[PDB]
Formats: sequence, C-alpha cells, structure tokens
Amino acid sequence: MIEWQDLHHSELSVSQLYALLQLRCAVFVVEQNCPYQDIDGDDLTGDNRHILGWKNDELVAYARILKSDDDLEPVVIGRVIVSEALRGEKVGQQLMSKTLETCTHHWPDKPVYLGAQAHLQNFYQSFGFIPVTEVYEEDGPHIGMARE
Amino acid sequence: IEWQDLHHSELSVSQLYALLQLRCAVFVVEQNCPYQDIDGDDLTGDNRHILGWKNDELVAYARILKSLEPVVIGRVIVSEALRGEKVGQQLMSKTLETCTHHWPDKPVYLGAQAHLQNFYQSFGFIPVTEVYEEDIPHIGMARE
Repeated sequence: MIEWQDLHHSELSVSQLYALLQLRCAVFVVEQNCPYQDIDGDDLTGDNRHILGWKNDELVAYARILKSDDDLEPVVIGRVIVSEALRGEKVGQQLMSKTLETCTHHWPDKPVYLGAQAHLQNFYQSFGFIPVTEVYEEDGPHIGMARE
Repeated sequence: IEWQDLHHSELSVSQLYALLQLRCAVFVVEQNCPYQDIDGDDLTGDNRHILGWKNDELVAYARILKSLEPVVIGRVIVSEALRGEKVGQQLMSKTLETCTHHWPDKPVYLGAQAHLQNFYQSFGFIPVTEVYEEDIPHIGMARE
C-alpha cells in the first residue's frame, strides 16, 4: 500500500527534499560506487516535478521529470529508483507508469526521453520506449531511449 | 560574506539543497569518496548548521551535532574558489562561538584527519585518538 506523491518542486517540504536526495545518494552514489554530483541543481527550477513512493514514512521509490531547457526538446525521465529492500516485485512498473501518466497529463504532444542502463533496456521497452542511441558507457553500458 | 547560524528547523528548502550540494561537491566528488553524506544527522535534536554566503552561493559550511556526550564539529568546508586565505580559520570561530553560546562549558569534539592537524590545533584542539584510515589518515581531536 505505497502512497504516491506527484510533487512540483515548489511543493517539496524540507523533509521531502532530504528524503529523496538521501535515497538518490544511497543508490547512485553509495551502492553503485560512483562518486559524482548527484545534486546538480535541476531539482528546484522550472516546471520540474518529482514522484515519490512512500511505504510508512519510508521513501522506497522515486523519479524526477525535467521539462527543459524550456526549449523544443522532450520530457526527460531520470533518477529512477526502487529501494533495494523492495525490488523484484512490481513497484518499478508502478513508478514508471505513474510517471508517464504525469508526463502524459502535464505535457501531452511531447515525447519522453530517458537515460538508462543497458541491462534495464527490456524493462523500459515494455513501457513504449525504444533505443534512440548507440550503446555507450558511464560505468562498466547506457542506451538513450524515448517514448512516443 | 553573510554568515548564518541556524538550528535545523530554520533551514529553508533552498538552504537545505545548497549545503548538501556543496557537501556532495566536496566530500564525495572532489575527495573521490562514494559514501553516504546525507546520513540522517542534519535535521534532528538541537543540531545546527553554520553557513557563509557570498552572492547566492554557499562558500563556507560546518555542522554541529548534539547528544551526556560532547558537542561535535564536522562537515567543515571551504569552497575551492575561496581556499587558502582566512575563510577556514574564521568559519570555526563562529562555529566554536556557537557551541560556547548554546552549550557553555561543554567540550567540542572534532573528527578530522591529520594533514590539517596543526590547523585545527591553532584553535585549541588536541589529539585524543591514534591515526586510522576512514573515508585518508584520521584522528579525533577535542577542545576544552
């Protein structure tokens, strides 16, 4: 019984912001062994939204949506997370479809781009994405994908 | 150089993003360490954050943790643009003045390394620990 929140960045409280960067750090920095700049600015600007999956005051799912650069290019999905205690069990499919329902609602008549791993390709292709890119590397494999 | 001294309840959404952003930019990308900087110590108890501002850009940072056990200093940062000229010595000057004000006659502990030993030692800190590696030579000093 995960509650979902589709937050424009202006609605984020201090504890809501803390929870999603801490979970982003825990997954993309710590567990994925990648010292990088996870906190890049793109979170509190423009019409950008965040989607949070909560399981009893625990943030167990997250994705952010970039609408930029206030230019022609598509909707960007990124930072897609399920917390490791809860994986292999339909929640990732729930996060994605609700995040596309957000892309669909807010900006219909705009496709959705998404940067991904190579090994995650068949899971995003089950949501309507197709590779728009050659396989390349950020840690030892990425493909660029887009929907509609 | 505007300085702020905020109990964690006074952090706005923008002040919270900025100090984590600089902390990630110093302790994880620059020092090449993939650790959990956002560690759950920032928004609890009487813990406070000391900020130094210059043109809508956080350039000096330190953190103060509470709880029967001593007051702790950590996360000490001078952004690279401003390093090497007096910004660090005076950050911990607010930061020890801040301890001395809320917790008067209460001993400051500072987790540090070693290379900068003489730096922190210039403010009253004393080795309490033996050197060990962490995430990287370390030592735990203390003041008063």
